Amino acid sequence: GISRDSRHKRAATGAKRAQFRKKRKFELGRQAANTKIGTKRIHPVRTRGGNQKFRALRIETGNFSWASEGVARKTRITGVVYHPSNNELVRTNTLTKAAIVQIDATPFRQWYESHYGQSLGKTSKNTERKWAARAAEAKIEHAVDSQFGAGRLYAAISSRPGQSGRCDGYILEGEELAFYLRRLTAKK
Amino acid sequence: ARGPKKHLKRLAAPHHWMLDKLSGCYAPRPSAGPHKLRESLPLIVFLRNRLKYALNGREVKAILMQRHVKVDGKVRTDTTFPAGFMDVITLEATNENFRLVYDVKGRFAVHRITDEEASYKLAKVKKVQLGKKGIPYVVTHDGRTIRYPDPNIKVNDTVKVDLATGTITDFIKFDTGKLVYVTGGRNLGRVGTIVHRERHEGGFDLVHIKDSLENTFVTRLNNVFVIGEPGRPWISLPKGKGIKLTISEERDRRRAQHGL
Amino acid sequence: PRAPRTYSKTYSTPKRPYESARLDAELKLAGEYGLKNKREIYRISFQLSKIRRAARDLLTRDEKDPKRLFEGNALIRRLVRIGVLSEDKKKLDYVLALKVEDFLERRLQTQVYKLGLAKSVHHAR
Amino acid sequence: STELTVQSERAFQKQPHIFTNPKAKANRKTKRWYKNVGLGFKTPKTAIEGSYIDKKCPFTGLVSIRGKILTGTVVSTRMHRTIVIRRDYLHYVPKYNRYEKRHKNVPAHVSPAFRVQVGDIVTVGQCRPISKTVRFNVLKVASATGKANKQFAKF
RNA sequence: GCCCGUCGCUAGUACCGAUUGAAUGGCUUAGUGAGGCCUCAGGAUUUGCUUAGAGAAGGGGGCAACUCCAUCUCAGAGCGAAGAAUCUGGUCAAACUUGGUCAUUUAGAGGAACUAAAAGUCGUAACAAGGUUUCCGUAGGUGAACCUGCGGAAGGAUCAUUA
RNA sequence: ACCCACUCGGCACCUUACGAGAAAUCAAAGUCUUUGGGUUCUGGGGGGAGUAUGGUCGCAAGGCUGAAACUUAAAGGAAUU
RNA sequence: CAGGACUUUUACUUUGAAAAAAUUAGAGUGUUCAAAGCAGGCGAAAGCUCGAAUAUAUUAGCAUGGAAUAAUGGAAUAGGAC
RNA sequence: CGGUAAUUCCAGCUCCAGUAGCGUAUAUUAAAGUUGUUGCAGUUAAAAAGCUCGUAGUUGAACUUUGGGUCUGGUUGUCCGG
RNA sequence: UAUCUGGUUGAUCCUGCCAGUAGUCAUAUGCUUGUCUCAAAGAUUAAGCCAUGCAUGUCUAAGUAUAAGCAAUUUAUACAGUGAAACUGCGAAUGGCUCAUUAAAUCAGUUAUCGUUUAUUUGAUAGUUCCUUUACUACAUGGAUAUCUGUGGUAAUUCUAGAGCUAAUACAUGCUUAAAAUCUCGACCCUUUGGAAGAGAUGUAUUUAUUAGAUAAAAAAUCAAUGUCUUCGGACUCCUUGAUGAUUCAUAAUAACUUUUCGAAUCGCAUGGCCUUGUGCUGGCGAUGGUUCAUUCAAAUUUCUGCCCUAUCAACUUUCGAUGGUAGGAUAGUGGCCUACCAUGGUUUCAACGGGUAACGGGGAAUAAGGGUUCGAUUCCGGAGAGGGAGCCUGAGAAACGGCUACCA
Ligand SMILES: [Mg+2]
Ligand SMILES: [Mg+2]
Ligand SMILES: [Mg+2]
Ligand SMILES: [Mg+2]
Ligand SMILES: [Mg+2]
Ligand SMILES: [Mg+2]
Ligand SMILES: [Mg+2]
Ligand SMILES: [Mg+2]
Ligand SMILES: [Mg+2]
Ligand SMILES: [Mg+2]
Ligand SMILES: [Mg+2]
Ligand SMILES: [Mg+2]
Ligand SMILES: [Mg+2]
Ligand SMILES: [Mg+2]
Ligand SMILES: [Mg+2]
Ligand SMILES: [Mg+2]
Ligand SMILES: [Mg+2]
Ligand SMILES: [Mg+2]
Ligand SMILES: [Mg+2]
Ligand SMILES: [Mg+2]
Ligand SMILES: [Mg+2]
Ligand SMILES: [Mg+2]
Ligand SMILES: [Mg+2]
Ligand SMILES: [Mg+2]
Ligand SMILES: [Mg+2]
Ligand SMILES: [Mg+2]
Ligand SMILES: [Mg+2]
Ligand SMILES: [Mg+2]
Ligand SMILES: [Mg+2]
Ligand SMILES: [Mg+2]
Ligand SMILES: [Mg+2]
Ligand SMILES: [Mg+2]
Ligand SMILES: [Mg+2]
Repeated sequence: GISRDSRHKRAATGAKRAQFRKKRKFELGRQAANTKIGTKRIHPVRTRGGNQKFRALRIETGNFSWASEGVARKTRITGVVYHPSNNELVRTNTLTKAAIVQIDATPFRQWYESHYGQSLGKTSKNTERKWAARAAEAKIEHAVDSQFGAGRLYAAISSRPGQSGRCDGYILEGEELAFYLRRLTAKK
Repeated sequence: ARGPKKHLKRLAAPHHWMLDKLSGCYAPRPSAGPHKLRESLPLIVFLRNRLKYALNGREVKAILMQRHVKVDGKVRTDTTFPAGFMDVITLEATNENFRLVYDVKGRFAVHRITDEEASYKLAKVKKVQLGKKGIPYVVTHDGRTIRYPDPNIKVNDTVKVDLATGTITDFIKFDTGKLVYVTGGRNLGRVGTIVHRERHEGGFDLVHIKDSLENTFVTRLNNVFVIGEPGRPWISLPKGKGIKLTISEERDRRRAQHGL
Repeated sequence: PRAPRTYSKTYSTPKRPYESARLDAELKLAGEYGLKNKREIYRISFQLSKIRRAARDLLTRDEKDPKRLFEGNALIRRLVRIGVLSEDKKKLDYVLALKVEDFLERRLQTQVYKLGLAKSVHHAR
Repeated sequence: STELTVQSERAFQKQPHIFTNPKAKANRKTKRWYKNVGLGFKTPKTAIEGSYIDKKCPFTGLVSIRGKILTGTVVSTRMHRTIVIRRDYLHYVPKYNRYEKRHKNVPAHVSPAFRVQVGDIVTVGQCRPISKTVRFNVLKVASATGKANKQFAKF
C-alpha cells in the first residue's frame, strides 16, 4: 500500500538508499477520497487506535459561516468555481479544503431579513424596536451584496471533507474575497 | 517490535530490586500502574525479597489472594503491582504498616511505621491544569488526580493526601530553605535543605542541596521531592536520616558498633 | 538465555618455558612444600602478582588520598589476617616485598606439618 | 525570505484563524498576529510591522522553537525562504591525541523578517520538521552590516 | 673461483584468449500482469413498516365493521434496512515474454609468461682495468648472453701539475 | 689595482669531534630511549615486477598509475683477514 | 530574590549531573579451599541483626569554576563612547 | 641430521618437560620501536618527487594588569602529650 | 608483572626478515582420561531442505447451561451442587530462534512530541437521554444464531450444507430527571427614569466559524452613545482572568452542523433500616462495563555527535522528487510522504557518489608497562527475518507468517 516512509526516498546528498525493512502498517496511507457534489454518501474508515475518519465521497449540503455577522447556516453547495492546487479538480467538481464554491445563499438572505429587515437586491413592534436599535450596522461589502442579487455566494471550504465527512466553511469576505474574484476574472 | 513487551529478563531488571543474578532467567515485570517501571517496586519483590514472609511466587500469590496486603488503603491482588515512593503498604495481620522510602544507598528500605502516619500519603505535584467544565485539577507525581485543589498549590509542591478519602489536607510550597528528599540519580535516598535553585529556562532546572553535615550537591528539579521545613520532616525518615557517609566512615561505624 | 556464570583462570604459565635456573627453583620449592604440580606454584605466583598490581596502583595515587587510604588498608588487613604480612609491616610499601614463600608457608599443608601431627610434609598432605 | 509582492501565488495567504472584521474599521486595517519565541530571544520589528506571511516563521507562523539552539556561518541563501549553515567543529581522534577539522551542513528556515547574506553568522533554533531536511529555524542574524557604514576609503 | 642469457626436460602457478561459448545474480527498455485495498455499479437472497382481501367457529371479555385479537395468513405492492456473486475505474504491485546492462563466476582450440628442480646444449655477459672500465636514459641491431650510436654517473682503474 | 683588518651572502675546503653512525664517513648525516621547531613526499625480507590488468596522457615510441597467485632463507650494507 | 536590559564568539581545562544490569577493577563475607555466590552473623541459642558497598568509562550533549595557552571581535569617511 | 663409530632416522634403556593432561593445524594478540601518536627508517642496506610555482590541508614573531601592601579562613609537619 | 633467542660470513658489525617463545569464554583435531564443582555446545558451509511428535491457550461467588452429563442429597417447582460442549470476553503482536539484509541505515550516548496514537493501569469523571407538560414498555424491548437433536455430501482436511429448537455483558432498539441560572421571543400601558406577564432553547461527543484566554506605572479634558443611586447640587466607589522559556495552550463562550458517539434494559454474595403494616419505600460490599482527561506499560517519528576497507570509484542527485516554496491530498500526527503549480537547488578532496565486506549495532571479549592491535553469529539492550517478493484481514498493537491472499522457487 501507499506508505509515508522516508526509506524509499534518496538522502540529502542524493544517495539512493538500500532496502531495509518491508513497509509497515504505522507508515501506511490510504487512497484519496476526492469527494464529489450531490447526494450525501459517507464511508467510515477504521484508523489507528480504533477511531473513525469519514470519507465523504459525494456531499451535497454544508454549514457555512458569515464571520462578519457571526452566524452559520446549513446550505446546498452548487459547483466548485476555483481551487488553488488544481484546475483539474475544478473541472471535475471535486470538493476539497480551501476550494471555492457557490452557496444557495437563500438561508443567509432570510436570516439577514429576520435580523435587520433591509433586504438584498433593491410586523410586530418589538421586532421594529430591535431593528431600530440595530441599523447602519447593516451596510456590508458591496461585492457580497452584488452576489446576493444573483442568488449564489462565494465561500471557501475550511473542513477537510476526506477526514471528517463534514463539509464546512466560511463565506468569502474583505480582501481575500476580492483577491479570489480577481483570480477568477484572470482565469476567464 | 509489534506492540508492548510483556516479560522482563533478570539482568534487565532495576538493580535496586536487589534481585540475585541466579535462581531464574526472569524478573517480575511491574504491571501498568501508578509508578514508573524503573522507579517502582513490585509487590512480589516487597513480600518475598524484603520481609521474607513468602518463600516463592506461589506463596506470594496466596498471600495476596486472601485480601490482606493493602497499598494506600486500597486492597490490590497483583503480584506485579508497582508500589513506589511514599506508598503505604499495610498488612492486616501482623498489624505492621510500611512506607516505601529509599535509603542512604539507593534501594527501597523496609521502613516500619505507626498507624497515625500510615493514614496519609505524601505526594509531589507534576501538573496543575483546568479540566473539563473549567474545573481545576492537580496531578501527583505518584499517580493521582485531585479535583478542586487549593489554587496556590503549584508544580513541584508536595501535598499531604489523607489517603482514606484522597483529599488534600495540607501542602508544602517548593522554596529555598525547605527539607528535601532526592528520588533519582546517584544522590537518590539523600535528605537535604535546598540552598539555591538554578533555572536555565530551556532544559532542566538544577537544585543545590545541603544536608545536615554541611555537604552540598546538585540534582535535577524532577528528582527532588519536598518533605518539610528544615529539621522537621512531615514523615518519619528511615534509619541514618538520608545522610550518605563516605566508605571509610561507614567501615569505621561498622567496626565501632560491633556487638556480636 | 539464563544469566552467564563467571569463570576466572587462577594461574599463569611462565613467559619462557625452559629457563633452567627458574625450573630448578620451582623444583626446590615443590620439594620444600610437597607440591603435586608446578601448577600450584604458578597459582601462588599469580595470586602474588594480583596483590602487587593492586599495591603498585595504590602507591601511584597520592598518600592520604581516600582510595589509597581505604583499599590499600583493606588489602593490608587481609594480608595480616591470612598471616603472610607480619605486624611490623602494616605499611602497603612492604606488600610489594612479599615473595612466593610466605604464601606457601601458610597452606593447611605446611601449617599441619609445623604443629606436629605429621612427620614431614608429604605425610601431612 | 519572501522578496516583495506578498499576495503572489495561487492561494490567498493569510494567518489561519486571524480575523480582520471588515465592518468596524481598525487602525492597522489588517490585524497581524505575532509571538515572542522566548529563551531570551527578541521578536524583531521587521516581523511585527511587515506585510509578509509564512506558516514556518517562528514569530508570525505556527512553528515553535524547542530543543537545541545552534550557531554557525551561512553558506548558501540561493533556495527560496531557506538557508544552508556550515558548522565547523573539531573531532578528537584519541589514538593520535589530536583533532580533525570537520564539517556538517545544517539546512535551516529563514523568516522574511531577516536580511541574510552568505558569510553571516546565524543563531538557529530547533523546531517541528518543516521539509525533507529542514528541522531548524533562524532566530538571530549576528553579522548586522559588516562594513556598510564606511565602505569607501576616502576620509 | 664465481657466474649470465637463449634453446631443452619435468612439475606447478597465474596471464591473454577464438569460441558470436555457458551460468547465476542486480538493475532495466517495450509489452503483459495474479492478488488484496479503494471505488462506480450490480442486487442472488435476508428481513422490517404499510391495514393489503381472506377461510378463521369467544381468530380483543356472549348473534353484529370477530362486544375483530403482533387475527388465519399468502397476490399484495409501495417504503425501507442489511447484503453475496458479479462489475467500472484506480492503487499498491508480486510476477511473466523479448531484449539491453553491470557484477561475479565458468567451459576454453590456442598463445605468451614466471618460478621450482639445476651432472642437458651454445657461448662467456658480469665480478680483477673480467681481458673493449662498469652502470643509466634512450634509439637501432642481433642466437644468446649482448653489441653500437648520442647524452650522462663513479657505485672508477684518477680526490694530484703549482707558476 | 693591490695590501691589511673587519663584516654580511656564496661555491668549496682543512683539522679535530667533546657529538652522530653498521661502518665508510658526517659541522651535519650533530642538538634522538636525556626520544615532540614547522611541514611535504617515500620505504616496510628477497624474487614474481615496474610485470598482469584497469584507468589516463602520447601520432608513435612510451610515460604516470600499479597488483596478485605463486615462489624463496636469505638478497643486501659497511668493514676483515 | 524577580524582573528587565543586552551580554564578542570559541577551543581548552574544573567540579557536578547524567555513560541500564551483567562483565571489569574492588569492599564485606571460612561456598570445607577455590572458580563462585550475595550471602550471612549472633542469641535465651524463646528472637535479634549487619548486609547486598564503592571506582572506572574521558568520543557528543548538558552544568559550573578558571582566564595561562591558541584563535576571533571592537574607534580610522568615527554613522565611536558616555 | 642421514653416503658403515647417526648424541637428529627406527627401536631398547636411561633422562627432561608439562601433567589428567599434553601434542598438531589455521587464525589472532604479545614478542613488533617489523606500521612507529607515544616510537621507526629514507648518503651506501627498501626509500628525498628532475626541478620550481601553487588551491585545500597542517603550521605560523613579539605585544596589552604586572607588581606591591593590608587583614583574613584553612593543613599538615612541628611544641608538649595540655 | 617494560625480557628476547637460532639462521645471510672464513670470521665481524649491521639492515632485515624467517624460525622459535607465551596467551586466546579461538575453532578443529591426535593421543590419553580416576574424582569434585561449573558448564559452552549445527554461528562459521547452505537465511539449504525437511519425515514424526510437541511448542497458546484460557472460567471465577461474580457474562450465557434443559449435555437427554455426573450428581444425589434432607434451598429450587424459574433457576441455584459440580460441569463437557459452544457462544461471548480476553490472549495468541509476549516469549523463543536466527543474523540473511543493512555502512549515516542500524546502533550508542543525547535531545524533542508546542508533532502524534496508546488495550490495559491507577486516579478522575456524566441529575440536562425528555422536547410542550390532562391518561405514558421501563416492576425491564426486539429478532436472530451457536452448540445440541436430526438429514446428509466427499477418496480425502482441524471441509460444512439442509431442517428443528434456544441463550446473553453477542447483535440490535430504547425509558426515567429535578431545582436554579442563562439566551432567543413580547398580551399590553404611557408618553418616559420606559418594563414587563408568559412561550422556546441550553449534557457530551462531532464541525467550521468567531470571541475571551488581560497585566510597565499614575492624573485628565471632552465629543458620540447614557447606565445606577439620587440625601434631584450631581456622584460613579469596592469592577474577573490558570500554565509554559514560548503558542492560535489549558479552558470557557456565541454559530450552527452531524447518514447524532456516549449518558448501565449487565452479573455475585449480603438481607440490613423506617412503618404511611403495603409486601411498601428503602439500603451494604463487590464484579463487569462506559466518557473524556490522567497516568502507566508502550509508539511512531526526532535533535546533536560518532561507523571498517577502497580514488585500479571525482563528480553525484534532478524525464519516473532531486533541494526549496505554495495549496491540497493522505496519515494517529510532522514532513516531497504523495499530487498540482512554481523556483533551481541539494551533496562533495574536511572524500560526496560508487564498490567491497568471508559487516547486524552496542554492552563487551582476547591480549596486557604506557600507548595500542584484533575480535564481538552467541546468555543483556536495540534492530531486522520467518523459502523468496508483494498485498491485506482482525485488532489498542501485526504489513503477523506455529493469520490469511497471490506469484516465483
Ligand atoms: Mg481512543
Ligand atoms: Mg520542555
Ligand atoms: Mg487489481
Ligand atoms: Mg667476460
Ligand atoms: Mg668487460
Ligand atoms: Mg645498490
Ligand atoms: Mg617486498
Ligand atoms: Mg660489499
Ligand atoms: Mg573481579
Ligand atoms: Mg649407531
Ligand atoms: Mg603483532
Ligand atoms: Mg625499520
Ligand atoms: Mg638505495
Ligand atoms: Mg604567538
Ligand atoms: Mg611493546
Ligand atoms: Mg651476503
Ligand atoms: Mg657458515
Ligand atoms: Mg612467529
Ligand atoms: Mg565421592
Ligand atoms: Mg545454519
Ligand atoms: Mg473463543
Ligand atoms: Mg520477540
Ligand atoms: Mg483570539
Ligand atoms: Mg484550542
Ligand atoms: Mg502541508
Ligand atoms: Mg551478513
Ligand atoms: Mg562487527
Ligand atoms: Mg553482536
Ligand atoms: Mg554469518
Ligand atoms: Mg529454511
Ligand atoms: Mg509476512
Ligand atoms: Mg514454525
Ligand atoms: Mg511468531
